[PDB]
Amino acid sequence: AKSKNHTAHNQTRKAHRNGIKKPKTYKYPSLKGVDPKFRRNHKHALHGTAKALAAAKK
Amino acid sequence: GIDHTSKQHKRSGHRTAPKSDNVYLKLLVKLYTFLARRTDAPFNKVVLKALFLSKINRPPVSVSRIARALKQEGAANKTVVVVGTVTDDARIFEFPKTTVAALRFTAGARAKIVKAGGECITLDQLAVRAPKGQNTLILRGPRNSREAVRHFGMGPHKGKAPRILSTGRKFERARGRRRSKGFKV
Amino acid sequence: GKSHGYRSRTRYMFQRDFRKHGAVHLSTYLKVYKVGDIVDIKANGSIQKGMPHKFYQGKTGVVYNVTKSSVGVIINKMVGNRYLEKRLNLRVEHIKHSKCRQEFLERVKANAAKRAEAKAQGVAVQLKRQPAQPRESRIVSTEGNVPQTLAPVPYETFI
Amino acid sequence: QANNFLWPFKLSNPSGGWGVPRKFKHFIQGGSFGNREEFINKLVKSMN
Amino acid sequence: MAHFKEYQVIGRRLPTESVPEPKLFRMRIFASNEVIAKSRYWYFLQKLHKVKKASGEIVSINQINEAHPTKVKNFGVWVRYDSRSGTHNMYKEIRDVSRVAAVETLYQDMAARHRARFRSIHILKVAEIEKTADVKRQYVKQFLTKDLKFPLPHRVQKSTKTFSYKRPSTFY
RNA sequence: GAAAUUGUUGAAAGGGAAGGGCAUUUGAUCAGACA
RNA sequence: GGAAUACUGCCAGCUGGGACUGAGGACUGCGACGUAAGUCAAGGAUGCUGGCAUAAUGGUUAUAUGCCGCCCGUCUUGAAA
RNA sequence: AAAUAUGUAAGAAGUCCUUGUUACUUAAUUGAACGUGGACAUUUGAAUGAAGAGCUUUUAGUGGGCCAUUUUUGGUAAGCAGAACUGGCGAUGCGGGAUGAACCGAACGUAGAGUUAAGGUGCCGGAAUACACGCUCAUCAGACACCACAAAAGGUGUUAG
RNA sequence: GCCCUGAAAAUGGAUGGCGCUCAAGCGUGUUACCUAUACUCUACCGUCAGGGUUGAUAUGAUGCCCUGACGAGUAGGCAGG
RNA sequence: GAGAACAGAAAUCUCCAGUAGAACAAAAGGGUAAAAGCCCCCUUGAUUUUGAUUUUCAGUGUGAAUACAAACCAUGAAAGU
RNA sequence: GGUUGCGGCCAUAUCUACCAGAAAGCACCGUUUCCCGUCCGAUCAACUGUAGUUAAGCUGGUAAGAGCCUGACCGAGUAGUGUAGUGGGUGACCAUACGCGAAACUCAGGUGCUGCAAUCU
Ligand SMILES: [Mg+2]
Ligand SMILES: [Mg+2]
Ligand SMILES: [Mg+2]
Ligand SMILES: [Mg+2]
Ligand SMILES: [Mg+2]
Ligand SMILES: [Mg+2]
Ligand SMILES: [Mg+2]
Ligand SMILES: [Mg+2]
Ligand SMILES: [Mg+2]
Ligand SMILES: [Mg+2]
Ligand SMILES: [Mg+2]
Ligand SMILES: [Mg+2]
Ligand SMILES: [Mg+2]
Ligand SMILES: [Mg+2]
Ligand SMILES: [Mg+2]
Ligand SMILES: [Mg+2]
Ligand SMILES: [Mg+2]
Ligand SMILES: [Mg+2]
Ligand SMILES: [Mg+2]
Ligand SMILES: [Mg+2]
Ligand SMILES: [Mg+2]
Ligand SMILES: [Mg+2]
Ligand SMILES: [Mg+2]
Ligand SMILES: [Mg+2]
Ligand SMILES: [Mg+2]
Ligand SMILES: [Mg+2]
Ligand SMILES: [Mg+2]
Ligand SMILES: [Mg+2]
Ligand SMILES: [Mg+2]
Ligand SMILES: [Mg+2]
Ligand SMILES: [Mg+2]
Ligand SMILES: [Mg+2]
Ligand SMILES: [Mg+2]
Ligand SMILES: [Mg+2]
Ligand SMILES: [Mg+2]
Ligand SMILES: [Mg+2]
Ligand SMILES: [Mg+2]
Ligand SMILES: [Mg+2]
Ligand SMILES: [Mg+2]
Ligand SMILES: [Mg+2]
Ligand SMILES: [Mg+2]
Ligand SMILES: [Mg+2]
Ligand SMILES: [Mg+2]
Ligand SMILES: [Mg+2]
Ligand SMILES: [Mg+2]
Ligand SMILES: [Mg+2]
Ligand SMILES: [Mg+2]
Ligand SMILES: [Mg+2]
Ligand SMILES: [Mg+2]
Ligand SMILES: [Mg+2]
Ligand SMILES: [Mg+2]
Ligand SMILES: [Mg+2]
Ligand SMILES: [Mg+2]
Ligand SMILES: [Mg+2]
Ligand SMILES: [Mg+2]
Ligand SMILES: [Mg+2]
Ligand SMILES: [Mg+2]
Ligand SMILES: [Mg+2]
Ligand SMILES: [Mg+2]
Ligand SMILES: [Mg+2]
Ligand SMILES: [Mg+2]
Ligand SMILES: [Mg+2]
Ligand SMILES: [Mg+2]
Ligand SMILES: [Mg+2]
Ligand SMILES: [Mg+2]
Ligand SMILES: [Mg+2]
Repeated sequence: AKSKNHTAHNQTRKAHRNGIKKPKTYKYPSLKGVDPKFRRNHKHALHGTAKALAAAKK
Repeated sequence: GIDHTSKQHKRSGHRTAPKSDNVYLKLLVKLYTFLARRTDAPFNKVVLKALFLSKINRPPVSVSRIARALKQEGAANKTVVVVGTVTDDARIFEFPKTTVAALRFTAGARAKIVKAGGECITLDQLAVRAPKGQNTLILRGPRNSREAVRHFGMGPHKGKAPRILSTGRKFERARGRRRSKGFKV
Repeated sequence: GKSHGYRSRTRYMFQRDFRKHGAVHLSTYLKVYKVGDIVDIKANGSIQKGMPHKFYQGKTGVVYNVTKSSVGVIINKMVGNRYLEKRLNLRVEHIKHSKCRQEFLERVKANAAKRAEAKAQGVAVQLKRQPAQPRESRIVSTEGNVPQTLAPVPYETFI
Repeated sequence: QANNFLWPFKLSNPSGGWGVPRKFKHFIQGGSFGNREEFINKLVKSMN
Repeated sequence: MAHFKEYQVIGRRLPTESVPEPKLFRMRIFASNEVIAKSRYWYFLQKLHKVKKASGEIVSINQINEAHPTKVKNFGVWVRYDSRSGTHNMYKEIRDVSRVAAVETLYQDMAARHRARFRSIHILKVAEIEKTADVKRQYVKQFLTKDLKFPLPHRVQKSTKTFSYKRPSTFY
């Protein structure tokens, strides 16, 4: 016996009960897949300034 | 009819007494819902809720986690409140004085505290001394240090530990756990 | 049976704009991007390497990375009943800085002005935007302009 | 603030009736819906 | 569409910097209320000029009252109408006591004879046929002959109770 | 010593099923409350 | 020239008939009228009068009458089928 | 080259000044990133709403669908077969369409009073054998959406053009 | 435009039936009137929510009191009985 | 298109016009002119390491692809690729 | 203002026909020892700046020119379209209500703007 093949019927009804959640945003997102040359330096950079803001409270 | 825009007859979803069945727990609650209704002090309001908390949402605060909190700047004289049990911790070698107010103290903790000449207070003695919770430092334990939550969110590329009984090589470490056996995770 | 390859359905999407084929003009390359820049995306069919997938055509995203010949763009794509984060490695020929903010930025710079200009005078500001208000009363004159009276016209056929 | 403070008014159905034998055409077409301008007071009064 | 009033409506293309004081057009409009009247105005106006309500302004609306509401008058009426199969100009003559009565029965007649509903009709012109013998349709001329008199034969009085004890009579 | 199902007695109703719902008339039957 | 009137709208103008309801149970509020003492229709009915004191009202029941009512269970897109 | 649909943006995670960190980067303490110090509050930066918002765990049933308007493919067509968006039926009674899954109106705690919807008001049957202007006479008249069919072609019947 | 011809099927039969002809028909207009589990106001039930109340010397602190909104339901979940 | 012995519709030579009307293995659609097409020159980056990303998606796998990092090379005066 | 070298936007810069261009600059132009490339010093390489020319390039101007760019209640509130009705019609289809709104057409206006450095009667 054949039967229905496909439909989107009722699918956005379902998506909207719990509702298409807005994308959610963060201050300080991740560096995931950011350039490694950049990221390597960035590291030693932050090390330094930290150290220079430990000097601040000697 | 009404085009409703919100699910009707919804329960707020907050415990509103404890599920616990303990007289004494109920009395402490009797105490604090009175204080919470008549003292506009936020502390009483927080404590009232913490008493409803199930065992899991009450992880044990340790005596060493206690000792640390007191090394907070300007905090060493505060009386730490813990709505739950307080456990001992051999790993700290030196313990402060202070005054811990809590639900339960393990044998070892109450000793360690008292050995350095502190005080172990029950929450109701805490009330009589600090009805507005003056000078209190509330601590909570690690909720997500539970073994169970390890397995929450299990799926591909989530890194979360199988629900597994026996463990060792040849318990779920092959196809889909390494590049050389089909694929990986 | 069906076919659903990578650039399927894109006949006119990636197609090139009438009388505008050829080299891409050099300013497309002198332009400069930093992290956080908002960019709009549109594929240049003439540049086959580093090309956005059609779904991201017409889409706007934020820069998250800068490489030699490229920028990484994050887009939120909503799949299911939820958005997920997508990172796009695009070559500079498929990206342009967005104007979607120029009215904001222009407005802040100016809102800062009208404020200082007000504050150090004697307050009274009002610097939120407001929708089209309905218009006010008005007296239209007849002098030079008496009303002309039209009526409707009969049926005709010209053909 | 003033208007949000006001809880949505709850009118009864019009006393005189609606005018019209069918509500769901525009006022202008002999119906009831749409902007009917100053004729809104006749109605609302009959429902208030 | 109901019981008509006649309105002068006046509108005009929203002003602009380079064209303050645009030109002002009037229509006389038979409608049952001013709301329908302003609609009709915009309806024909977008049929004549480049405007629509969005970009234009009604300037003045005024009901015009019949000049001599108890003067019998011979009205020549001009109409454009749509039938099922085509559209059609047409001239009728109506005798009544005001342009407003006259347009009531035209719409009545158009509906009754040609099955034309209000949407499908366009008044071209209504004007008072001054000199008799420029009256053209007979069914009117008939009522201008001198010393006119007619009986109203076969009289039917409406009974007010269900039963009657007589057997009626249509003398008159 | 239940029920299906039966005999008798008593009461009722019945123009091609019966049973049911809202309501009241009519018959039968009955609790409470008055002080 | 000077009125009227219709039409539409307003009045925190007055006023008649009719229906349903009377939740609440000391006081506490916002008021109104009064020179005042008081008074009131102002955070929900009281006053006065009669009849019965029982199958009268009411319940139950059978019947009659008006309108209405297909056989439940099930599988099914869909069952009184 | 539309309409309808569609991405982003409308601030405190914001804008401006001062000038630290590095192994990246520059001819260059140049830049890039991350910072320390300082300037400005709710007309702090459109509307409307917000019985608040966010987050976590676990588990049932389900995984034959069907219909209506619109868009729409195959077919002469189908109460046929297959998609698009929404609204429905399925899972749902109530009023209307005599009747009827899906149309119209309207979604249901037990009730009183009122008012209405869609649909009606000769009698069946609650409600004008109301008012008003025309039209129609059928020896198979006609009579209300979905809906329970009719066409080309003709009439010196009659109406108005 | 209305009407007439074009217009043929099987049990007797359907504008819902009767019947209707200046209609009880067709087109259009104006009033009034009828009546849904819908709308408005009110009582009672239940659900959800927000308040208030441990002060003894009497009776439920899971209580008592105030206020507001809401109530369709297969499969299915949970709850109080 | 116009020109040159044999030479013809079609052999080889030249000039003019030439937006691609061609070619780019292959289906079709994109793309391309001092090239992505045609001729020549030098080559092995069709290599080594292990991650991120886009499509299909459960945001699994697989295929295919993208932009980087760390190598070693090719080519080019070079920027580069 | 011209011109050059490097440009940006890439036809208001393109196309066809014709005329005009001072000064400088570009240019055409001479040569073949040298590096270099060709069947061919035409291209490409080098050397002279000397021996010659505005003819071409280049620049500009003309044209009821082709094209291209702009504008407009020109056409048109037209086609098409979101939304409504127990609207019309046997149907095909079509009106109406609240909105959004083209393209062709037609007429007019235009025909490169401009950055950095050097140079020039
Ligand atoms: Mg099968
Ligand atoms: Mg099937
Ligand atoms: Mg299936
Ligand atoms: Mg552990
Ligand atoms: Mg793998
Ligand atoms: Mg295909
Ligand atoms: Mg080109
Ligand atoms: Mg490639
Ligand atoms: Mg009234
Ligand atoms: Mg009434
Ligand atoms: Mg009345
Ligand atoms: Mg009706
Ligand atoms: Mg009222
Ligand atoms: Mg007049
Ligand atoms: Mg026995
Ligand atoms: Mg009996
Ligand atoms: Mg009964
Ligand atoms: Mg009472
Ligand atoms: Mg009472
Ligand atoms: Mg007695
Ligand atoms: Mg008794
Ligand atoms: Mg008695
Ligand atoms: Mg009975
Ligand atoms: Mg029945
Ligand atoms: Mg079965
Ligand atoms: Mg079946
Ligand atoms: Mg949008
Ligand atoms: Mg609000
Ligand atoms: Mg709230
Ligand atoms: Mg589940
Ligand atoms: Mg499941
Ligand atoms: Mg399953
Ligand atoms: Mg199944
Ligand atoms: Mg529907
Ligand atoms: Mg089912
Ligand atoms: Mg239903
Ligand atoms: Mg019914
Ligand atoms: Mg029917
Ligand atoms: Mg009958
Ligand atoms: Mg009746
Ligand atoms: Mg009447
Ligand atoms: Mg129809
Ligand atoms: Mg015919
Ligand atoms: Mg005829
Ligand atoms: Mg029939
Ligand atoms: Mg009938
Ligand atoms: Mg009629
Ligand atoms: Mg009710
Ligand atoms: Mg109510
Ligand atoms: Mg329920
Ligand atoms: Mg529900
Ligand atoms: Mg190809
Ligand atoms: Mg080149
Ligand atoms: Mg290979
Ligand atoms: Mg697998
Ligand atoms: Mg010279
Ligand atoms: Mg040589
Ligand atoms: Mg030479
Ligand atoms: Mg050379
Ligand atoms: Mg010359
Ligand atoms: Mg040159
Ligand atoms: Mg030209
Ligand atoms: Mg449309
Ligand atoms: Mg509808
Ligand atoms: Mg329709
Ligand atoms: Mg049309």
